[PDB]
Amino acid sequence: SANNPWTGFQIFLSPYYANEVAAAAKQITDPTLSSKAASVANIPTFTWLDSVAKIPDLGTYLASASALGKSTGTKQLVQIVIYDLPDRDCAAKASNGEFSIANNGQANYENYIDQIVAQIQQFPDVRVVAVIEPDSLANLVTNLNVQKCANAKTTYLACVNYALTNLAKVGVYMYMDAGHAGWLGWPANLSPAAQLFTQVWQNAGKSPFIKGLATNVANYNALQAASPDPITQGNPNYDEIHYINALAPLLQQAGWDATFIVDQGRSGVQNIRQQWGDWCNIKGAGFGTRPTTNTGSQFIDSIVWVKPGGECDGTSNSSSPRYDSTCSLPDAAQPAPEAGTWFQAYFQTLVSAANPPL
Repeated sequence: SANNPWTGFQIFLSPYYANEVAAAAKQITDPTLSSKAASVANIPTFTWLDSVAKIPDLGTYLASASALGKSTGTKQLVQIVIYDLPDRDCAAKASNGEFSIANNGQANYENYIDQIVAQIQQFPDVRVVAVIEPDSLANLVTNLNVQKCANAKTTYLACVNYALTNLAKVGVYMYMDAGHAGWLGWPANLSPAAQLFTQVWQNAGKSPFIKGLATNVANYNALQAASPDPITQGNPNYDEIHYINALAPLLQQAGWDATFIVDQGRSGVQNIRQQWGDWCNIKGAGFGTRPTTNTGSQFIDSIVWVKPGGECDGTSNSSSPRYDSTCSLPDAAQPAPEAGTWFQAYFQTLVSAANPPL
């Protein structure tokens, strides 16, 4: 499109990921690998607002970005993930996240959005790009047979609408999560997905700040695979570029010339999964293509690192109340700590297996 949110801006580097990376690199013993690891702190990632507890951090990042821009003559851009729906991750094993539909979850979520908007409003010289709710709307395409998803459908739609509508009022550029090629990219899922995303865009007033969709968030697919990963058999859309090429014209016909961003933060190593749906701490993953607006596609505004590699996807300990058995599969790195916490051995392998090399 004419207006790529990233062009002309310098991305604010997460100091939280930077602190995780610095502490991680000091523990890596090979000096050459340690220095490569430390350099990861210079690679832009998204900050996950996975709880109200993360909102004060957001405020600090906005103010720091504003000052850094003034100190360097640049316009700064802060990258966030909105990730706190009630009954979050409805098709996953075990609940997670602080809000529940049964306990005023939607109202609590809208207060979470209000707190985020109240921060962003204070820093108009900082641009914000937000990924809207990974692992949400995609469930409403394929997973309505999951009763928790069926029962969450109206709440997910209302909450995503509230986020889009209110973040647009403060000029946030937004990409709704849209799964990945092995979820919504199956040819038969493309039209149902387009119909849902278009309805969501319409309900939020077709705001021009709703730029499009984010794909492969927290996943491992190739953007452009050299050959199809065996997990993809039956799906001609075996990588993200095939998925996006197939989906984008359906949105265009609805009057939404949508653009896309694609997570590649853990995509450096292909052909590492036994089944396409295996998502938790996949063993042998490597850091992938660094974020860039040189995307190779008319539809793609940026390759991005949304999920910060090294932060765990979930525990392998079956005694944890947060335990998801996906995190114990033969292709999941084990033992693994609780979701979001640092997984040092996994990070070291992400560095060692980075492609392109660090």
